Amino acid sequence: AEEGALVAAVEPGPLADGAAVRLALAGEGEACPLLGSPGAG
Amino acid sequence: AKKEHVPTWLQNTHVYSWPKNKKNILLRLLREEEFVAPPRGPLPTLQVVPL
Repeated sequence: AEEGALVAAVEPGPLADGAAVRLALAGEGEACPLLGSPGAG
Repeated sequence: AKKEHVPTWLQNTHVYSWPKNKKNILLRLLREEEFVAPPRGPLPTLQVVPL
């Protein structure tokens, strides 16, 4: 009775892919601070 | 003078040495700070990039 059953191969059907999300900072700079006062005699 | 000659309760503030810190003493008397910080800006613009 060889027709009893069959072997079956399983696959994951609905696969999906996506891209990674990376953060970045736009622009850069630095304003100078102020300091100092004169000594006296 | 030296460090120890300062009364303890006065050691919890700035101690100026004469004549070494005379400009700093002048600034303190003026009620002005030697360092002036830049004005506070806005938080940086955050850009998103894929990979």
